[PDB]
Amino acid sequence: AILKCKDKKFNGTGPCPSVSTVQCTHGIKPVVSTQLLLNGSLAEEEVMIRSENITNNAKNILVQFNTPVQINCTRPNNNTRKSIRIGPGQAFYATGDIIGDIRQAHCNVSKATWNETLGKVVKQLRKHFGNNTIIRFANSSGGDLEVTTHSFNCGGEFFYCNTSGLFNSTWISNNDSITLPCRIKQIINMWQRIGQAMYAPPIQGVIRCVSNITGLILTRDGGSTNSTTETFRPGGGDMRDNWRSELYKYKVVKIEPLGVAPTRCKRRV
Amino acid sequence: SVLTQSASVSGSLGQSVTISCTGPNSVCCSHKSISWYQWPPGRAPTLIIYEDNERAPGISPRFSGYKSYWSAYLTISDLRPEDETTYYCCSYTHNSGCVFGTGTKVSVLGQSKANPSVTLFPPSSEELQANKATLVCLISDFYPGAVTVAWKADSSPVKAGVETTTPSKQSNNKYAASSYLSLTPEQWKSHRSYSCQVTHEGSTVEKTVAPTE
Amino acid sequence: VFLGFLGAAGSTMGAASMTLTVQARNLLSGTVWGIKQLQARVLAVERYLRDQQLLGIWGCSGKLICCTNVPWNSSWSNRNLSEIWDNMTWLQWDKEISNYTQIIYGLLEESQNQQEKNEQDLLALD
Amino acid sequence: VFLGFLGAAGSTMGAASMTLTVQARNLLSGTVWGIKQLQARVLAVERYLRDQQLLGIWGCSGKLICCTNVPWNSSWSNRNLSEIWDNMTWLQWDKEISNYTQIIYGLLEESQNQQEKNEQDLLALD
Amino acid sequence: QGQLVQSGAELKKPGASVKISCKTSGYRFNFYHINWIRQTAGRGPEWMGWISPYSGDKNLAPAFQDRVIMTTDTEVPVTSFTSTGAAYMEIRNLKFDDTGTYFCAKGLLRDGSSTWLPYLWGQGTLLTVSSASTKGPSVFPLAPSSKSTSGGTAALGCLVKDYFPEPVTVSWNSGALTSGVHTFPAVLQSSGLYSLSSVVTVPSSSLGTQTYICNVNHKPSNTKVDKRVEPKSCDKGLEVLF
Amino acid sequence: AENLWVTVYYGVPVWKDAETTLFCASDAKAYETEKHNVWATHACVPTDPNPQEIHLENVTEEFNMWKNNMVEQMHTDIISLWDQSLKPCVKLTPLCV
Ligand SMILES: *[C@@H]1O[C@H](CO)[C@@H](O[C@@H]2O[C@H](CO)[C@@H](O[C@@H]3O[C@H](CO[C@H]4O[C@H](CO)[C@@H](O)[C@H](O[C@H]5O[C@H](CO)[C@@H](O)[C@H](O)[C@@H]5O[C@H]5O[C@H](CO)[C@@H](O)[C@H](O)[C@@H]5O)[C@@H]4O)[C@@H](O)[C@H](O[C@H]4O[C@H](CO)[C@@H](O)[C@H](O)[C@@H]4O[C@H]4O[C@H](CO)[C@@H](O)[C@H](O)[C@@H]4O)[C@@H]3O)[C@H](O)[C@H]2NC(C)=O)[C@H](O)[C@H]1NC(C)=O
Ligand SMILES: *[C@@H]1O[C@H](CO)[C@@H](O[C@@H]2O[C@H](CO)[C@@H](O[C@@H]3O[C@H](CO[C@H]4O[C@H](CO)[C@@H](O)[C@H](O[C@H]5O[C@H](CO)[C@@H](O)[C@H](O)[C@@H]5O)[C@@H]4O)[C@@H](O)[C@H](O[C@H]4O[C@H](CO)[C@@H](O)[C@H](O)[C@@H]4O[C@H]4O[C@H](CO)[C@@H](O)[C@H](O)[C@@H]4O)[C@@H]3O)[C@H](O)[C@H]2NC(C)=O)[C@H](O)[C@H]1NC(C)=O
Ligand SMILES: *[C@@H]1O[C@H](CO)[C@@H](O[C@@H]2O[C@H](CO)[C@@H](O[C@@H]3O[C@H](CO[C@H]4O[C@H](CO[C@H]5O[C@H](CO)[C@@H](O)[C@H](O)[C@@H]5O)[C@@H](O)[C@H](O[C@H]5O[C@H](CO)[C@@H](O)[C@H](O)[C@@H]5O)[C@@H]4O)[C@@H](O)[C@H](O[C@H]4O[C@H](CO)[C@@H](O)[C@H](O)[C@@H]4O)[C@@H]3O)[C@H](O)[C@H]2NC(C)=O)[C@H](O)[C@H]1NC(C)=O
Ligand SMILES: *[C@@H]1O[C@H](CO)[C@@H](O[C@@H]2O[C@H](CO)[C@@H](O[C@@H]3O[C@H](CO[C@H]4O[C@H](CO)[C@@H](O)[C@H](O)[C@@H]4O)[C@@H](O)[C@H](O[C@H]4O[C@H](CO)[C@@H](O)[C@H](O)[C@@H]4O[C@H]4O[C@H](CO)[C@@H](O)[C@H](O)[C@@H]4O)[C@@H]3O)[C@H](O)[C@H]2NC(C)=O)[C@H](O)[C@H]1NC(C)=O
Ligand SMILES: *[C@@H]1O[C@H](CO)[C@@H](O[C@@H]2O[C@H](CO)[C@@H](O[C@@H]3O[C@H](CO[C@H]4O[C@H](CO)[C@@H](O)[C@H](O)[C@@H]4O)[C@@H](O)[C@H](O[C@H]4O[C@H](CO)[C@@H](O)[C@H](O)[C@@H]4O[C@H]4O[C@H](CO)[C@@H](O)[C@H](O)[C@@H]4O)[C@@H]3O)[C@H](O)[C@H]2NC(C)=O)[C@H](O)[C@H]1NC(C)=O
Ligand SMILES: *[C@@H]1O[C@H](CO)[C@@H](O[C@@H]2O[C@H](CO)[C@@H](O[C@@H]3O[C@H](CO[C@H]4O[C@H](CO[C@H]5O[C@H](CO)[C@@H](O)[C@H](O)[C@@H]5O[C@H]5O[C@H](CO)[C@@H](O)[C@H](O)[C@@H]5O)[C@@H](O)[C@H](O)[C@@H]4O)[C@@H](O)[C@H](O)[C@@H]3O)[C@H](O)[C@H]2NC(C)=O)[C@H](O)[C@H]1NC(C)=O
Ligand SMILES: *[C@@H]1O[C@H](CO)[C@@H](O[C@@H]2O[C@H](CO)[C@@H](O[C@@H]3O[C@H](CO[C@H]4O[C@H](CO)[C@@H](O)[C@H](O)[C@@H]4O)[C@@H](O)[C@H](O[C@H]4O[C@H](CO)[C@@H](O)[C@H](O)[C@@H]4O)[C@@H]3O)[C@H](O)[C@H]2NC(C)=O)[C@H](O)[C@H]1NC(C)=O
Ligand SMILES: *[C@@H]1O[C@H](CO)[C@@H](O)[C@H](O)[C@H]1NC(C)=O
Ligand SMILES: *[C@@H]1O[C@H](CO)[C@@H](O)[C@H](O)[C@H]1NC(C)=O
Ligand SMILES: *[C@@H]1O[C@H](CO)[C@@H](O)[C@H](O)[C@H]1NC(C)=O
Ligand SMILES: *[C@@H]1O[C@H](CO)[C@@H](O)[C@H](O)[C@H]1NC(C)=O
Ligand SMILES: *[C@@H]1O[C@H](CO)[C@@H](O)[C@H](O)[C@H]1NC(C)=O
Repeated sequence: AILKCKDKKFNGTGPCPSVSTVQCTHGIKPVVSTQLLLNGSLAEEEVMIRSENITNNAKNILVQFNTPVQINCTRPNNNTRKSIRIGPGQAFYATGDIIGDIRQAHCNVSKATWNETLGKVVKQLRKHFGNNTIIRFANSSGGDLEVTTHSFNCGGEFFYCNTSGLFNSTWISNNDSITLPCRIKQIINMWQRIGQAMYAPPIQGVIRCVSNITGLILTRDGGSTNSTTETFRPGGGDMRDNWRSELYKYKVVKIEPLGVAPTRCKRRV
Repeated sequence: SVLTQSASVSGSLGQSVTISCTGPNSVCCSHKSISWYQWPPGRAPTLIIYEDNERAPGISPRFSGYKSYWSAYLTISDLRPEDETTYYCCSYTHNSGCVFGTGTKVSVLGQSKANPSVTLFPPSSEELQANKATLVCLISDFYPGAVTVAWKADSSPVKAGVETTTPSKQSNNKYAASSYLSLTPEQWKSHRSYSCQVTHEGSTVEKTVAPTE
Repeated sequence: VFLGFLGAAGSTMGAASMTLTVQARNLLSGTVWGIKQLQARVLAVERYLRDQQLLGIWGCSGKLICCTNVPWNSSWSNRNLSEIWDNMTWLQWDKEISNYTQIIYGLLEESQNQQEKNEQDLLALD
Repeated sequence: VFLGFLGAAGSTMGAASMTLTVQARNLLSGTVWGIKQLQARVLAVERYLRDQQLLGIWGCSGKLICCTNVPWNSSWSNRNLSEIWDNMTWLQWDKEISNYTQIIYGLLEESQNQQEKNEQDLLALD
Repeated sequence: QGQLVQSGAELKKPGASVKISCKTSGYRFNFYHINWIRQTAGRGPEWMGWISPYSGDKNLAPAFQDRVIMTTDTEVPVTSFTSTGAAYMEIRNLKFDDTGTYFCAKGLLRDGSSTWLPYLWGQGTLLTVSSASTKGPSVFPLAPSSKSTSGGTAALGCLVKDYFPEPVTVSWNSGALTSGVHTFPAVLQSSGLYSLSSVVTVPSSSLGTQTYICNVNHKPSNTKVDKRVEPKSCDKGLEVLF
Repeated sequence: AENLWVTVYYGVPVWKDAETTLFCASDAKAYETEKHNVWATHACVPTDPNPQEIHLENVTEEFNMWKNNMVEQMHTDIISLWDQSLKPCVKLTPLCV
């Protein structure tokens, strides 16, 4: 059986009062993405902030939104593809002429809703760090392009969107949109590849996708000093976090039906 | 009450004793279940039996019960010393509620007596700084649980300021009662002596003191 | 009434001993993915047969409830009837008797063959 | 006493007919290597079920020892009781009756369905 | 199985109201009923009613139908078979007769003919419905005295001569010494005020090595007192032992 | 009557915590996607037209999502599934130039 925590305020660890058995999980689509996780199922009441060990900075924080914050993304260039005969049977898909202007890949989110939803996480965060506390948001500290930027697929090509504009805030105790630029790669090295890589063919034409942000993988700064100013930064790296984000409702158990117990009864002679 | 218990019953040690729990048909006993409790005065009770004969967890085999068509009873065997206490029963069914009886005290005998441990504490220097003057006659470790506290004043008893109380079962199956009394502060160097008599059946004890301190 | 598979999880062992045919029911019927399917398909019959194996090496191929001739060692539980059938749940109850279930099974194994070796003697003389 | 799985190999068919529940016991539960495991895991349930198949198409789902209504054709063995139960071993005994085991099984097959077709008539009239 | 602690004592003037709480631990709160019974003097013991933490079903006596309301709080779990819940009982009107002890007690079984039967009980809660105002406990010491001058024995303790209402604690040095834990009940003065004492057996030889602190409180009106007994004796028989 | 006897029960509602190989389910529209494009939707079994999840009343269960397997299993399934897809796909060996 698979057992499903139907409690709408569960942090993922401990006794769950509302439980149900079920054969299969829900429709868990494999969105592989860093920073913000997208198109996932969202919380029913509160913006739940889940972690293994919250006190320890080494462990990341899984934020699950309550409201979807729609983020539109695009590659504005009408790219063209030509096919090159390596031969025989082998055929490389080259990137041909760019038809029209040469623009920049990017994503837009509402500054209004981001304000609103970043306010929700703060209301929740202060439940763990004190009522009289400053909680500001900062960009990535430094590392691989795989993790220093919101990575995703969009129309068949891979994106690398600067999240500095989103994580750039400050929060005290008490109408346009956010244009955020992106990069694009074709030879990709996902899932910490080592001996093999993959060339993602040019996708002919103009590309745009629309998606909700379902969560975040945030990271707190361990300098501390008991300061009421502990800031946060977006993280990623390990991709199990993403499936961890959707599979928190589930657990697998082994059924054992052979009960033995005393009742006043002897079998016949 | 409507559910009629017995007043009191008796038995030796390692002996057997019973107790009735009768009532009218409106309460007992046909088409009705009966329980049984050991309820010590001023302390939480303890459930013994239910559904007439079913013994609760942590109940020695000696305890037993039977419901006749007209009356219910409880029988206790292998009488131990701590069984000397007050008991209650209750009429109940699945959907309805409980109806406690009248009350029965158990008086176990065949039990050795005890010499009282008396220790009188006179009023301290701080107590008189009010001004109020009293005494603290205390008595402990005695059987049976019954005494009488008397006093005197110049070849005649005391006709005022008395506050006597009842005994109570202790943690070691013994009984202990207290007694106080107030005297005027001008009756110290003026009045000679004063007795604090506390009579017992086995022997007699008292704590007499003359104010000259 | 009909609760569902495992529905009497938090029900008393008496009430849960009603819905036995429901848990017993949903227990059989219900190239990357292809291999997963296969070692799950065998696992289910292996796990199922291992229980029928036990019921059969006892006398309880009936089955569901089956009485026996091995008496209850009070050391195992020692609780009264009411407080397990009209009180405790099987999830709970399982963890108490868990320490000796395989020792209990052994008592059952010898007892069944002992029945058979005996019953042949009855039909033999009669 | 408890000898072990197959321990009564060189024991008399009487003494070996005691320890039946031990041989019946250790008979189920117990990518190169991965495939070996799988066609061994199915082989064990196939081979096991083929015996339950027989016991079931006879009346002997009990099982262990099960009497029947087909009488012993002396041609098969013709030996006396003592010299097979208190003398011979099953390893030995198997090779004698081996020539007609499948013919014997056929006698059993018809006899069981004959019982059922009959017993319905009893419960029918009564 | 698990303990069942309750609220402390309190006084309420007649024609008023009251609410008695009762916490749960060591057992599944929703799995058993919660009963409430009073040990009032007049009618002896009497069962108010019960309520199911699960279903919310209430069954009160006529004596407490129009007068009382059963209340139950949400269950928060410890493990799969353990929890931490609570229950209450609002008595609307207050009479002279309501003066007495009050108990909460959980049900016997989860199913059966004796489902709600009060098996496990609380330690008790007190109520004194009275027009009289609260009085603090005037505490004083006791001059050490002996029992047997030959046996090698001594004794000392604290005194609480006048207060209202009951009850009162009897701890020692923040609950350290568990030797000679003795206590006497109070006695009522002719005017309507209580009076009690307490004592503990000790050896003579030790005087300065022993620390005397009877950290005792009287909760109905938030009062905390601490006192120490001095070595000035009273009976000559104690000073001979030294 | 005092003497009790063990009687065995088959179909008792009780489970032990486990790990095991699960399997995938997807819907008909995923196969209607055709174009030989989606990964492993084909080998993947279908879903249920009327799915049912039986609520278990009166029971609590100690979850831990940071010590789960079916996310490690999934993570793995995704990496494998993906890597099996690239075997037929052409090698860009000589593009390294
Ligand atoms: C979070 O979730 C959101 C929501 O799902 C995700 O957004 C998705 O993004 C996808 C891209 O990443 C996007 O998929 C592309 O859509 C392109 C647009 O055209 C499609 O959509 C429109 C509507 O938006 C639809 O009208 C089109 O066709 C309809 O009608 C025809 C018949 O005329 C049907 O055949 C078709 O199924 C569809 O039916 C619809 O209408 C009928 C009524 O008429 C309804 O009854 C139906 O129910 C249905 O609603 C298009 O379907 C599209 O151009 C892209 O197509 C390429 O890719 C697909 C891959 O499957 C392939 O099949 C195509 O052939 C094509 O690839 C090949 O052709 C190219 C040239 O033709 C060539 O260059 C390529 O190399 C290939 O060879 C693609 O389908 C998707 O639509 C949206 N979701 C929605 C709901 O719109 C978001 O991505 C998620 N977030 C993240 C991070 O992933
Ligand atoms: C990520 O992307 C998503 C989408 O991918 C974005 O969400 C979209 O946001 C836009 C606005 O920013 C939404 O459009 C809105 O549509 C409203 C409804 O319009 C329909 O109904 C009216 C009748 O009321 C019809 O007349 C319309 O059809 C006409 O217009 C279309 C073109 O739009 C023509 O092709 C047709 O032939 C018709 O001529 C639609 O069917 C609309 O009310 C709204 O604003 C209009 O009204 C205001 C006045 O209140 C005007 O000022 C404004 O200019 C609009 O005027 C249009 O409509 C009037 C009639 O109302 C016409 O007479 C005009 O000529 C004009 O066409 C607005 O247009 C869209 O629905 C929404 N989509 C989704 C899925 O959410 C996200 O914002 C984006 N997010 C980020 C972060 O990037
Ligand atoms: C989850 O766990 C919980 C807790 O462990 C568990 O709840 C227990 O469920 C058992 C049943 O399995 C309950 O035990 C039964 O109680 C029956 C009650 O009988 C009736 O009367 C009740 C009291 O009414 C009095 O007061 C009112 C007003 O004051 C007055 O009108 C009445 O006349 C009477 O004086 C009443 O509360 C109760 O109400 C229930 O049922 C009605 C419908 O009838 C419904 O409307 C209510 O909402 C409520 O559900 C009822 O009317 C009792 O009859 C029953 O006794 C039968 O069985 C025994 C053997 O078991 C037989 O010997 C006997 O002859 C009867 O046939 C049994 O005692 C127990 O009280 C619950 N405990 C708690 C704490 O809730 C859940 O079932 C569990 N659920 C799961 C899925 O596991
Ligand atoms: C993710 O996203 C972040 C944030 O967007 C990004 O950080 C930014 O990186 C860029 C480099 O890629 C930093 O460089 C800036 O570039 C602009 C653009 O240059 C134009 O303008 C200058 C003159 O201003 C021209 O010389 C030039 O040719 C271009 O036309 C510069 O404007 C920035 O310079 C400012 O600071 C200088 C030093 O102080 C000043 O001399 C200059 O005038 C600019 O003005 C600033 O200072 C003024 C006072 O002197 C003040 O009044 C102004 O308001 C302003 O503050 C600068 O060189 C850019 O600084 C980074 N942004 C931040 C916030 O640090 C990350 O790089 C991206 N991720 C990755 C991986 O790249
Ligand atoms: C994250 O998001 C934030 C917005 O939330 C965005 O911040 C923007 O930064 C730019 C700078 O890069 C802001 O532009 C100006 O910044 C200066 C900074 O001055 C400081 O530093 C100088 C030394 O260089 C000090 O001398 C000075 O005291 C400051 O410490 C500001 O001074 C500017 O504001 C002045 O003008 C305003 C309008 O009149 C006044 O209301 C305000 O009070 C400021 O006046 C003060 O300074 C004067 C001297 O400059 C002095 O004479 C006055 O008396 C007074 O003291 C101006 O803000 C830009 O405004 C910021 N955005 C917003 C909305 O404020 C980040 O860029 C973004 N980051 C990323 C990566 O996306
Ligand atoms: C990105 O984000 C977008 C959103 O911006 C996502 O799109 C949205 O996705 C969801 C889920 O797929 C869709 O919701 C569907 O809605 C169907 C509604 O039909 C049913 O409900 C009717 C109303 O029922 C209400 O009233 C009854 C009383 O009779 C209540 O009992 C009931 O609970 C309902 O009340 C609830 O809702 C109201 C608001 O309406 C609240 O105020 C209440 O408090 C309460 O919560 C009913 O009459 C009718 O008969 C139906 O039963 C539903 O069936 C279906 O299952 C699903 O929930 C949105 O439609 C969809 N919206 C848009 C614009 O796309 C998107 O999925 C996400 N991801 C991506 C990739 O884009
Ligand atoms: C979330 O994560 C935080 C840490 O980020 C945890 O908080 C710590 O909790 C522990 C107890 O659980 C606290 O206690 C400390 O334990 C240290 C153990 O290290 C010793 O033992 C290992 C064993 O392998 C050795 O390898 C190692 O070298 C050490 O010898 C102690 O070292 C700590 O200091 C004590 O010992 C030293 C001498 O070694 C003394 O000088 C010190 O004075 C002191 O006595 C200490 O005992 C620890 O302090 C906590 N740290 C923080 C930052 O909070 C949380 O427990 C975790 N949450 C959960 C739910 O697990
Ligand atoms: C959130 O929105 C308000 C709207 O005016 C804006 O003023 C504020 O600065 C935003 N929050 C932060 C932290 O900037
Ligand atoms: C913080 O203060 C708010 C004030 O309304 C309160 O509701 C909340 O419970 C407090 N949280 C913590 C963790 O103190
Ligand atoms: C169990 O209950 C029965 C009910 O009659 C009783 O006779 C028996 O003594 C009880 N057993 C224990 C151990 O309490
Ligand atoms: C079984 O019960 C007997 C007495 O009835 C006892 O002596 C024995 O120790 C019990 N078995 C075990 C394993 O304790
Ligand atoms: C079986 O026995 C009969 C006589 O009892 C004999 O005629 C027959 O030949 C035997 N069967 C075989 C196969 O020999």
